[PDB]
Amino acid sequence: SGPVPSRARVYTDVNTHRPREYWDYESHVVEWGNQDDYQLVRKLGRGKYSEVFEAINITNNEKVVVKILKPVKKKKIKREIKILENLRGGPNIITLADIVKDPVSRTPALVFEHVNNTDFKQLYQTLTDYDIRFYMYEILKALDYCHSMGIMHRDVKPHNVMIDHEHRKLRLIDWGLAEFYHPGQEYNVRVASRYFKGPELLVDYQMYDYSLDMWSLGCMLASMIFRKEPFFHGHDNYDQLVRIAKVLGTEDLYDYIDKYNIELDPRFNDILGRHSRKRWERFVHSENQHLVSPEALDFLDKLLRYDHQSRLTAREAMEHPYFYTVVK
Amino acid sequence: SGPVPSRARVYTDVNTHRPREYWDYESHVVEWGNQDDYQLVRKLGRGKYSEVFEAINITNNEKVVVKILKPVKKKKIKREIKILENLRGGPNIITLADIVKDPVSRTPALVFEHVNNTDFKQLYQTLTDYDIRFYMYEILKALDYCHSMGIMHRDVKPHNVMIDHEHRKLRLIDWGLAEFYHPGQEYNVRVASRYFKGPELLVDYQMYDYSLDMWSLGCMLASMIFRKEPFFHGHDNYDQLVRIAKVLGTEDLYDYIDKYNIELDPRFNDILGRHSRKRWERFVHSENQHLVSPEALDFLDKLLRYDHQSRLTAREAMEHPYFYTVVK
Ligand SMILES: CC(C)n1c2c(c3c1-c1c(Br)c(Br)c(Br)c(Br)c1C3=O)C(=O)CCC2
Ligand SMILES: CC(C)n1c2c(c3c1-c1c(Br)c(Br)c(Br)c(Br)c1C3=O)C(=O)CCC2
Repeated sequence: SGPVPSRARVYTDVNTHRPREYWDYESHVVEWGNQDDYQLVRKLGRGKYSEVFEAINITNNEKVVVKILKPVKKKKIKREIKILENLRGGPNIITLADIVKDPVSRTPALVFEHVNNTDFKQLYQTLTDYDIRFYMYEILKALDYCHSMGIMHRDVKPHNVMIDHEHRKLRLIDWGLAEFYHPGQEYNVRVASRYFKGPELLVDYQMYDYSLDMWSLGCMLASMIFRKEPFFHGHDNYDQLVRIAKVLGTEDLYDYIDKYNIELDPRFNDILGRHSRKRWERFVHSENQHLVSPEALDFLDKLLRYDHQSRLTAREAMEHPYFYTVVK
Repeated sequence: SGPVPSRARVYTDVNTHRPREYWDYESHVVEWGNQDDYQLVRKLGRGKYSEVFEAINITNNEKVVVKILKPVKKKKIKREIKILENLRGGPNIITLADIVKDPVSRTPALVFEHVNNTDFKQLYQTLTDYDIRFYMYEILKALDYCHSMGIMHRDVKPHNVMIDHEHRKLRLIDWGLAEFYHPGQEYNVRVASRYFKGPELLVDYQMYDYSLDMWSLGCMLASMIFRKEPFFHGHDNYDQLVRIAKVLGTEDLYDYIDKYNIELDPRFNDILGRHSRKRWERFVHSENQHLVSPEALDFLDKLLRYDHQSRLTAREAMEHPYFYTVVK
């Protein structure tokens, strides 16, 4: 019969009511800046798609971050540029300041506002209960904004959340995997990092939506309150779904694949098995108990659902009791 | 009430005093040459509307430039051909030598005189004050001629000015966006590159005229005397008008839209803000001061006005003190 279709329960048609130019990024024309305006100071890191440098805008002596792209389809570059320009000025969205043409790689280089990030492997160990609530709220601001603008990030994870902790400042970065949501569109399921892939990606259900990001957020939250980073630590995609099922239980998983008539890859047969849904109390211990509370567990439970349609929206999440004190 | 109409203050009726055939390009019949007269030597570049090749005319062994056109309405090809033929032989106008059509693919190719251009990214950094005055004067010759022939270029920018610096030769090229001026005609505002769009284009005032080109010229001049390319560096069309208003001030802008009863797009409301008119001295520094003079600033100020009717004409511009030494 084929899989049952699905639609986002919020922001479903926002791109259809936009002018064509907003989401038809293949027709976007890039206006290049002057690359001699920037001198590279030092390398900050390397990724699958890019190399990242701290640089100086010599016209005004301002610090910037330059992401020199590795070779990829021009269509994906246009997509990332168009999404960054659509989202510019939104709450906690990284600001694209310029686009130049690297003299060495002859590839594009994206210039971004600078952020003085504290590395998460050292930050998350020091975060208090209130810090986790605060930064979760900031991330939710960014996510609700981009979802309301018809865009899903599809790569939410700690490495893509820059935090200047001294100033309580947060930026959601790396939009190279983001896409425009259109109702009925089938998307590539090979997105996001393995530890943060939603079950819809792991069972190969292509008609997903904004709710994918929410699953990733839950994973992050799980790793923060239980002090286990990453929380679902699978060795591959199959073992990733297995690790998830050992916590969430197999009954809801099979109900999920039955509801959407999903054809389960045969390889799962001999590895999913039968697993009960566990209570979160089994992950609590003396070193993490100060971060775990009834409110946090209720919120986490409402994020980590197999059925993408049953997960909280970003706005619903922002209205949860877990955040009352942050809301002031 | 609607917008207040406008007319060019010079060359207003030149096309109406012409035979219909001069400006009625929709009825133009193309005189085709033989495509086998030309052999392509090498590719020189790629554009939005065309690909550009160096080629050899084998009947007379002469070097030429071939612009193979991408798919476009036949009426626009007729327009470009008719304008090129009307302007052929004019001062510093590129010469159209032939028009051919691949007998198999049926795609059209325009053949042009060859010019040994030095790319502006390397030329403009080496230009002296006198060089800038000289080449501005040459561009003004071309512009006054085409305006006097009832034609506005609508795409003036460095990429469309070919300069053979060894021979002090200059050609204004790429007339694919040019149009005939008719009093009372409303034109498409989606013309020119972002950084060179006049305010009339950005506020959607359709009854513009030759003076549009003058705004573009001012932009070029600014970037050359201040060594700042582009001068108005907007992120999009809206932010482009914002960049302009941060230099020329918002008060003259609102006086402009009041004079012509222009309906401002509501989105400008939250981005234009309040800005004072800046003095040009803020763009002068140790690396460009040898190119900036009182005469240059006076001329520039008289080019970059919101009100298109208050900008210098090409001839008035040619009579400015900035050019006395060039006039000899
Ligand atoms: C972890 C760090 C080295 N980093 C990486 C990336 C990016 C960064 C980074 C930092 Br730090 C800052 Br601050 C800003 Br602002 C911006 Br934008 C970025 C960015 O895009 C990748 O895209 C992949 C490789 C890792
Ligand atoms: C920058 C260069 C490669 N170039 C481009 C174009 C054109 C040229 C060019 C050159 Br050089 C010369 Br010499 C002559 Br003569 C003429 Br006519 C042209 C011309 O029309 C485009 O139209 C768009 C793509 C870039």
